[PDB]
Formats: sequence, C-alpha cells, structure tokens
Amino acid sequence: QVSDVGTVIQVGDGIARAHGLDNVMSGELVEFANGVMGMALNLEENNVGIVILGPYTGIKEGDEVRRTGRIMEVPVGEALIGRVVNPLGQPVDGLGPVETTETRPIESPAPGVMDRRSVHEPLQTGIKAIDALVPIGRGQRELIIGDRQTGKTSVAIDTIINQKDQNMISIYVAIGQKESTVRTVVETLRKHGALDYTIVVTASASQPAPLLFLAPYAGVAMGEYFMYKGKHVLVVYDDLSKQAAAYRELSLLLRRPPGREAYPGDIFYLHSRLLERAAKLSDAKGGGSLTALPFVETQAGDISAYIPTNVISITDGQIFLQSDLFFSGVRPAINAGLSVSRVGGAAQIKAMKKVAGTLRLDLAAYRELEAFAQFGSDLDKATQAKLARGARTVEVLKQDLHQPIPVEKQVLIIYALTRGFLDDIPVEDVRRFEKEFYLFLDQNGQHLLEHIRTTKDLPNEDDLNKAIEAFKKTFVVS
Amino acid sequence: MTRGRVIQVMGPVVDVKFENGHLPAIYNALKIQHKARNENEVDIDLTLEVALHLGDDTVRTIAMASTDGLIRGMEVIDTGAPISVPVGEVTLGRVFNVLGEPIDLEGDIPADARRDPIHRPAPKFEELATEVEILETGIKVVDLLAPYIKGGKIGLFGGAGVGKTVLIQELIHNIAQEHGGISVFAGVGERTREGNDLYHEMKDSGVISKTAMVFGQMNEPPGARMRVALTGLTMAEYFRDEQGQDVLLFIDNIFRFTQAGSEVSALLGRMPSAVGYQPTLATEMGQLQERITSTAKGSITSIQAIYVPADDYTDPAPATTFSHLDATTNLERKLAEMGIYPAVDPLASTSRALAPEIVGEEHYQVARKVQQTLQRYKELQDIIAILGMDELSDEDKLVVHRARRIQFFLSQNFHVAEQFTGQPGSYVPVKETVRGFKEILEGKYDHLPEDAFRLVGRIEEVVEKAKAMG
Ligand SMILES: Nc1ncnc2c1ncn2[C@@H]1O[C@H](COP(=O)(O)OP(=O)(O)OP(=O)(O)O)[C@@H](O)[C@H]1O
Ligand SMILES: Nc1ncnc2c1ncn2[C@@H]1O[C@H](COP(=O)(O)OP(=O)(O)OP(=O)(O)O)[C@@H](O)[C@H]1O
Ligand SMILES: [Mg+2]
Ligand SMILES: [Mg+2]
Repeated sequence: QVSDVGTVIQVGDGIARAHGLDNVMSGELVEFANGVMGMALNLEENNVGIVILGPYTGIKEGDEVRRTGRIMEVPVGEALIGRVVNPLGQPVDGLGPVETTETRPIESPAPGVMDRRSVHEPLQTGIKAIDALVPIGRGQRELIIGDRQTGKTSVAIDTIINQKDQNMISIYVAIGQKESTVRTVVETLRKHGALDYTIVVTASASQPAPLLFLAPYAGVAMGEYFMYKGKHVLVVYDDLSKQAAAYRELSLLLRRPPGREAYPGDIFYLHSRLLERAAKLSDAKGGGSLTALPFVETQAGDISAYIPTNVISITDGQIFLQSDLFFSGVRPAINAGLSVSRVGGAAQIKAMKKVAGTLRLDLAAYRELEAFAQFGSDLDKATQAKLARGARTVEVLKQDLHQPIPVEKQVLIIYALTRGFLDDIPVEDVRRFEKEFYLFLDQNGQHLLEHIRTTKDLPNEDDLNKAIEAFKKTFVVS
Repeated sequence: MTRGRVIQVMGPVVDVKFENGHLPAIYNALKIQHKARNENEVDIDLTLEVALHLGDDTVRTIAMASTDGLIRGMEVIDTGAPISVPVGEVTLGRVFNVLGEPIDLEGDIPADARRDPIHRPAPKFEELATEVEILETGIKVVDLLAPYIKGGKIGLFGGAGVGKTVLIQELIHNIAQEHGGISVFAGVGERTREGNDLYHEMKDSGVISKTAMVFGQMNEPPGARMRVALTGLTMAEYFRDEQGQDVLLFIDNIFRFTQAGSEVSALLGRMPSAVGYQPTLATEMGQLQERITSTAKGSITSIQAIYVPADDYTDPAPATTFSHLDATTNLERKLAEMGIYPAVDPLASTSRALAPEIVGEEHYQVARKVQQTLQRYKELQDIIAILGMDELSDEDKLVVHRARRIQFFLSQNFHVAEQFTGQPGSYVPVKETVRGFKEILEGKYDHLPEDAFRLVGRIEEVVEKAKAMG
C-alpha cells in the first residue's frame, strides 16, 4: 500500500521528503500524523517533496503521511466575516469554530481579457490627499510604498473604516507583522465598527516561512468568493516584501539557484500571479470587482530597488510616502512627485474631477518653486503663487488620524481653496477654518450637500459663494 | 533504547545514528559522557542540539562546546526535551553559561529545581494585551521625549564612555524600586573583561541582588552564542508568566546573535542569502523577538544594543532588527562632556509611543513645544557665531533663555550616580515632569538662575536650589 500512504524520509527547516504516495497530484494537500498539514510541491521519480504548513518540531523521520484528495484549498463564506484566521482558515481569536460550507483553491486562473471592464466606479478612501489628486477606482490595484514608520498601515486602516456606508467587503492580510500590532489594529477596527464587514488574515513573524508565503493567496481566494457573486471587495496586503523574503528563504532551502539579490527567478511570477486576480468583471460575468492595495517597504527611499520595481511593473499606479515629509509635520506624507494613478480620473466624481484636476501638477510646481526661491527673492506673482497657494494647499491637505471626511465635505473645502477664498486668512489658521466650515455647512448648506450627493456635480455655478462669504463673516482670524 | 552512537564529527557539527523508531525530536538535547579507557583518549562532557533529520536513522546536531577528542562510535544519550535551565528565585544574583550551569563560586543548583525548555512557541493571539501602556521609568528625558512601552523593544546607541552602563543600572534600580519587577541581563558575543567589569559594577551599585546574568561571550562556539539570548529570555519569561511582573531584558549585542546564526547555517550547509547571511534570518529574528510581548497578566520589555556593520543602516541584519524596534535612545558625547546626565540626545531620540492617542494631548503638546524650542536654539547657535550674541532679536533672546533652562532641566540625579557625585538620586513621576516642563515653558521661572536647573529632580527642588543659592 503506497497509493494513499507515505513515509517521511527527511525533515528539516520546514520542508520534508516522503516515500510512496504514488497517486498524489501536484499541489495536493497532505496530512501528517500530528494533524499538521502540508503541500506536495515536487513529484520526483521515487519521492515527494512536501512543504510543511505549521510547526515542524513534532514531525520525525519515519512518520506516516496520508492523502486528502483535495488540491490546496481554503474555506470561504459569509461566516468568515468578523473573524481573525490563519492562512489555513483556522480561527485564531478563539470565538469558536467557523461554519463555512464552501472552499476555493489557492491557485486559480485569473479573469481573461474579454471578462474585464474598464474601471469606472470610485473607491472613496476618506482621505483628501488621496481622493483629490490620486483617485482609486473599484477593480484597480494601487501600490502603497514608503519607508518604515511612515503611515502605510494608517492609510489602509482609514480606507477600511471609511467603507461603512458603501457596500464593500474588506480583507486585511498581515504578513510578517508583529502580533501586538495586529491586535491593536483589530481593536481599532472593533472600536470603529469595521468588523461588521471585515476579514482579518494573519501570519506573524514567528510563523514558519511557508505560511508567510501562503497568506496573500488565501486572502485573494477568500475575496474571489464575493467577487464572483457580483459584490465588491477590498483586499489589503500589509507587506509583499516580507512575502518575497519568505519565498526567497524557501527557494534557498530547496537549493534553487538565486538570481539578482539572491531572489529566485520567479520572484516576478509570484507577485504577478497574486495581483493579476484583482479585476473589474463585466456585466456578462456579473459586474463584481476586487480591489488590491499591496504594500512595499523601501530602504532609504530607494524606489529603484529590485522588488519595488517589480511591484511597480504590475500595479496600476503607486502612492509614494516620504519619511522626510512624514517627519516635520506633513503627516499624511503624500509626495505628489512620485504618486500617480494610471486608471484613476476616469473613476472620479464629476465635481472633484471638475475642481481638483490641476492640483497635483500645481503642487509639484510649488514644490520646485519652494527650493528655487531659497536662492533669494522673486517676483510679486512668484511670491503670490508660492505663499498664497502652495502653503495653504499643504496645510489643508493635512489630516488627523482616523478622521475620515465625506467626499462632499472634501470637495467644498477644495473648491474654497482653489477659488481663492483662502488666500487672505493666515496659513496657521486654515485647519481651524476647515474644522469650523464643516460644522457651518452641516448647519446651513445641507441642501447643497444633498445636491452634490445626488447629482455627483458641483451644487451650482455661483450659488456657493454666498454661503462661503456667510461663513467667512462669522469666522474670526486667530 | 534511547541510546545512539557518533558516526561523523566535522567541527561543531556532529552526526549521530539511532535505532529506527527512536529518533529524538528537533531541538532536543543529547549528552555525551566518556571516560578515557586508556592513554589514547580524553574525558568528554558535551551537550548537542538536534538540527535536522538526515534520513537513514541519522540525526545532525550542533555542539555547545568544542568537539575535540570525539571518537566515531561513542555512546550518546537522549534527554527527551530541549535544553532546560533553572528558573525562579534561585536565579537572582547568579551567573549562568547558556546551559544553566552557574559560573560563580556560590555553588551548584539542586536537582529538584524547576527547569523550563529553551525553545517554545510565541504566546497566542488570545493571550496578548489589547491596549498599549507606558512603562514609567522615572527618568525625565525618557518619560517626556521617548516613552517606553510595556512589551516594546528599545534600541540603545552611543559611543564609548557616555553612560550606557550607568543608565542600564539606573533603569534596573528604578524598575525594581517602583514597579516591583526584576531584570535579566544577557550578554551575547562580547568582551569577557567587559562582562567581568559589568558584574563588579553591579555588585558595587547593589543592583546585583535583583538581576540574573548569562554571558556566553566571544570565545564561545557559535552554537552557544546562538542560544544565550534564548536562555536569558526563558529565565525572564518565568516571572511574567507565573508571577505577573514587569520585567526588563538586556541584550548586550543583538548583531552577534545574527552572526552566530549565519556561522551555524554555513556549517549546516545551507545556501547563503543576499549578503552571506542565513536564508532563515527573518524567521530566527521573529522567533526571538516575538516572545517579548505584553500579555494579559504581565509584560517583558527589552533594551537592546545594535551594532551596525560599516554604519550602513540598509544592511540586512540592521534592517531586519529595526523592523521590531518600538523606540530609540541616542547618547551624545557632546552632552556628556558638557556635563549633562544621563546625556540622552533630546532630538535624535525617537519613539512610537509619543502620540496623542497613547500618551495624552497635554503630554504631547508639552513635548512637541520642547522639541521646537530646542530646534530653534540649534538653529540660532549658528547665527551666534555668524553675527554675535547681542545682534539677535529680543524674541530670539527669550528663546535662548528658555532653551538653556530646558536643556539643563532635562538632567537628573541618579541613585547609582551617588558613588561618583555624592548626591542621592530622584524618581520623578511623568505627571510631575510634564507639569514642570509646562511651567518652564510658560515663563513662570524665567527669573531663576539657569545653573539652579543643572542637575535636579522635580521642579520644586529647582526653586529650593535657587533659594539656597541666592
Ligand atoms: N494622519 C496621522 N496623524 C497622526 N499620526 C499619524 C498619522 N498617520 C500615522 N500616524 C502615526 O505614525 C506612526 C506610524 O504609523 P503607521 O503604524 O501607520 O506606520 P507604518 O508605515 O505602517 O509602520 P511600520 O513600519 O511599523 O509598519 C504612529 O505613531 C501613528 O500614530
Ligand atoms: N549620571 C552620572 N553621574 C555621574 N557620572 C556619570 C553619570 N553617567 C555617566 N557618568 C560618568 O561617565 C562614565 C561612563 O560610565 P559608563 O561605564 O556607563 O559609560 P559607557 O558609555 O557605557 O562606557 P563603555 O563604552 O566603556 O561601556 C562613568 O564612569 C562616570 O564617570
Ligand atoms: Mg505598519
Ligand atoms: Mg558599557
């Protein structure tokens, strides 16, 4: 009997090698004696190479291995919403088991060329410095890239929290994160109520390399279940660099020759296969969509490194966060020089597209003028364009933590800035101006807010100026 | 059976063959004991750690000492568990060697003492604490500008002769006094004379009665240098898991742990990673660091010194280590020579805790205002040499006047600094230091002489010093 039973020959460093299993198939789940699962990676002539998905300390040479008959799979369903699970679907928060009744394979083909539709629906992140000049549409995949301690996790958490009104399911996948950090993130989600529609998949730095390698595929396979039902899903991968490091460790343990920077040859194929499943399905396929926000941690802002360039070569844009800006008070840390959205703009509401279209390039020009003007003095119009506009734009794009702003409240203040109603008040007062203008609008322009909400356009050609001046009358300098 | 025989000896790597169906588990401990039967042999006493299962009932191990004198065919005994070190009250004031065996001459530890395994999975997601908490050290600079977190990791940096050792001793003293906890010091791959000096300094300061020490220094094999950190951590974990205390853990140099791991991997024969490091660098660092966490009943917080090769902060080892750090305190030879103690740089130090959500709006505002004042003074120090002291504006004069008193009030008198200065130490609560710094900011004490702030505890002691001076 060797068809469905095997025997371990070698154990070490999280990988094993088994004799027998003549009728196993490539990528099949196998179950060891301890209950620890594995995956059949290589089908050699006399043995099978198995990657161990769990604690390998309890596995010894001579232990029995048996088939399961299933290609690598994860449980899916609505019973998974509001739970914290490992990449194998095992519940981790301790709130009892999970009652899912369906499964999907880890590896699945991506939607075809004719299965997709152009992105045309906005994803409102609730952050001005994103929704204004780097818009994100549904079905897009946008890269978030920056150094450590820059707010990458905060951006994703704010985006996830802002989705409460919208009909969207959120999946937060943490790869290599600290368990205390994951616990605190889960607590913020619980406090803000996002656990009504959120699934959290975790694989901490203490877990063996295969689980870190495997987590994003489990997340996207969980997302596809809702995507193919005609729903909208958002998936956040907290690090793809740590997944790449785990895969490099696995490859070197398997003795595959390394390429550039010791990474294996298919380090590009890994990420492309993962990120190509995010798509905007058409009306024939149901109209569902999946949105991806992969993370990449750079070293000293080197955007030209191998992994950052590989990930840039896949996604539909990137949002670059700068540590130099994050320190010294520019807390959202958006860098308009290196941030762009290739698919966005066609998925932006008409009012915001009508108002804040030129802000990205105007702010980049202001940034260049900021270094140029350090050489001395300049023209009166140069000083105007610099100090009146750019400083106020920078000070109004700044935003506090976990404080989303509705898109209408964003477009009002952006219009007020771009039409010159802010040019007079001091730079050190515009944040108070915005904070009180939101309350003033809530009190007196609810019909303008409804106009924007319903028709997705500016409330009127000129009518807003009367209310803006009415607020300016009651507002006080300093 | 539970008996094997040696079949290969290649430096620190030893291969052992066992009976089929009786192989030991990974990370188990094996003992070799031998008596020289004749003149062509030597007495052997050795401990081995299992690392792989090579197949054919053969197990590859890593020795914890020198493998000289081994002979193909010697009997090996299985202990059935990983390395186990004594834990509890008996470990306080004692020095160990990574095997749990004492080094000082106070005698051996009885065989009825409880011993815990070295290797252990990290605490579950359920058992962690849900809220972030601040560890009150009682030192004004740290408690104001770079707070510590229960369960957090702190990186320590500084040149030679600036005050790192005295600062560590004062941290242990303050924690033991106020929070009722203990400390564990784990040297890793450092100078034996430095370890002896540290032992003598701790004995002189009287801190030694509240701390345990494990050294495993530079001359030890890579197998021992790779597990000193784990044995120190497992003696630290006992007090948090069983007595619910708040514990400090000092790692002398975390870089030597990675270097020893790389050396061990090269002997195991794995394929070298990017810059010659082991392929398992991130996994080993995670398995070490993730056990230092705050739980529902206690916490362990670790102060770690990190050597950076060639001052390149993008090197893989510092890059991996920095991802785990929660705060950073930098020492300044300029402050040390100026006479400011504990000489912590108030601008180079960074901390994740200093946020309004965690520390409070009042504390955050006071701290940020202090940092802005110090930055403005730093800028004005250039203009002083460019133009002259009198040429500066009146508001700049006020800024300088505030900045001198702030920079002097950052200093403090340490309990362990009594042996040098002759003055007793002070434990300053965080609320009191926040109030004092607010008062200095608001101009309530602009009339006092700036030297009365020099080296002092609370703010009331400052006005007492000014009253005694004039
Ligand atoms: N908008 C904001 N306003 C205020 N503080 C912020 C904001 N965004 C982020 N922060 C602060 O920045 C710090 C780090 O943020 P965050 O944890 O999101 O960074 P990160 O890039 O994910 O870090 P890491 O490398 O640790 O994963 C925290 O102290 C957080 O409070
Ligand atoms: N708080 C203090 N009060 C008085 N003197 C102090 C204080 N802190 C440091 N010193 C002085 O600075 C010296 C340096 O002490 P310490 O051994 O802690 O320095 P270090 O920077 O850790 O040095 P090394 O690199 O040699 O270990 C002390 O011997 C003492 O003379
Ligand atoms: Mg993060
Ligand atoms: Mg020292």
